[PDB]
Amino acid sequence: TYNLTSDIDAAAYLEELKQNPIINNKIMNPVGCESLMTPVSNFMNEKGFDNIRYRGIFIWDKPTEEIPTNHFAVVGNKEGKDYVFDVSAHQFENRGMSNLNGPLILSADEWVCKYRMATRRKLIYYTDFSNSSIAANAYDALPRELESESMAGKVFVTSPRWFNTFKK
Amino acid sequence: TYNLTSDIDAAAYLEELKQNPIINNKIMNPVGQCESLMTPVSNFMNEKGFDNIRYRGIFIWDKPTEEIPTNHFAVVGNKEGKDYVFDVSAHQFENRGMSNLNGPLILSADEWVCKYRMATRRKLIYYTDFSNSSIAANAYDALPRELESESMAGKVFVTSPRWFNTFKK
Repeated sequence: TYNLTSDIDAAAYLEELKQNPIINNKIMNPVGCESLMTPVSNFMNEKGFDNIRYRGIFIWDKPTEEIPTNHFAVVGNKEGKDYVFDVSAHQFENRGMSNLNGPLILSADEWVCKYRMATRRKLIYYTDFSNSSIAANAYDALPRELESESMAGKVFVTSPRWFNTFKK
Repeated sequence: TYNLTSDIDAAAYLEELKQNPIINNKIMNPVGQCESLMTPVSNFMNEKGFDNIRYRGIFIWDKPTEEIPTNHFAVVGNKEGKDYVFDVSAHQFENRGMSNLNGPLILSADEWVCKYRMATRRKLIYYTDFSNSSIAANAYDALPRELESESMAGKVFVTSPRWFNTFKK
């Protein structure tokens, strides 16, 4: 399924982003993510996106999982519509989300669809923040109990059946 | 990308539909079947306890000057509060520009939207749901029609590509 929107010229944005070796390094070897928020954000700001936010994401495989998987994307508005630059989405390509096979630059709706349709069993939710280090703190990679998590401010991309069973 | 939801046991619904030889035939040969499929699928869903059954008429437009848009039909029903779309002839588009549509679909409403949205980069896709199947077939017929004179009232947009936003003047 497609990775780059034609709502904006994502193809050309991606070309430009790859000329930043901090970014390109990850686009080629997407493992290990936060450090992208800044250069991606800066890029977007130069291209005229505004209301730039940092999206912290958790991916939960099971209720009893000890540390959820985190992930980050940057969101920005261009002519009234939200877009998500998630240039390291494809670190999930070989982790059960093979539909995430390259960097994403998508409308907000397309991005949600991309993740939703990549998996049936994983619980995926996010929060958008004004500050990237607040995002990294709230969606950190430390042990966390799903039963003790506040769903306040969490936006669900999926809700697997186990998770509704789990909530009770 | 998955074709059957795990929100309900779409795998078992699919298999039961495929147990009916008339429906099996149309799923194996889906081109042009979606209209005739509405009633039998609807009857199945009704029997399986879905309510508020509607008939979804769909246009897919390639460009503004296209003489006749491509049409399609699916059936919507509610099961324990949530809408599910049975679209068992979606794979008619597989070898026609929408290769991500590679089998029959029984999905949540939102899943069904994502499937279509992400299957094309630049087709305009929109639909309307009707209580009556023959009204749906009429509304979304395959007769000559100009995009420019379509009312957008009551259309629900799966896509709204850049070119269409422009076309809107």
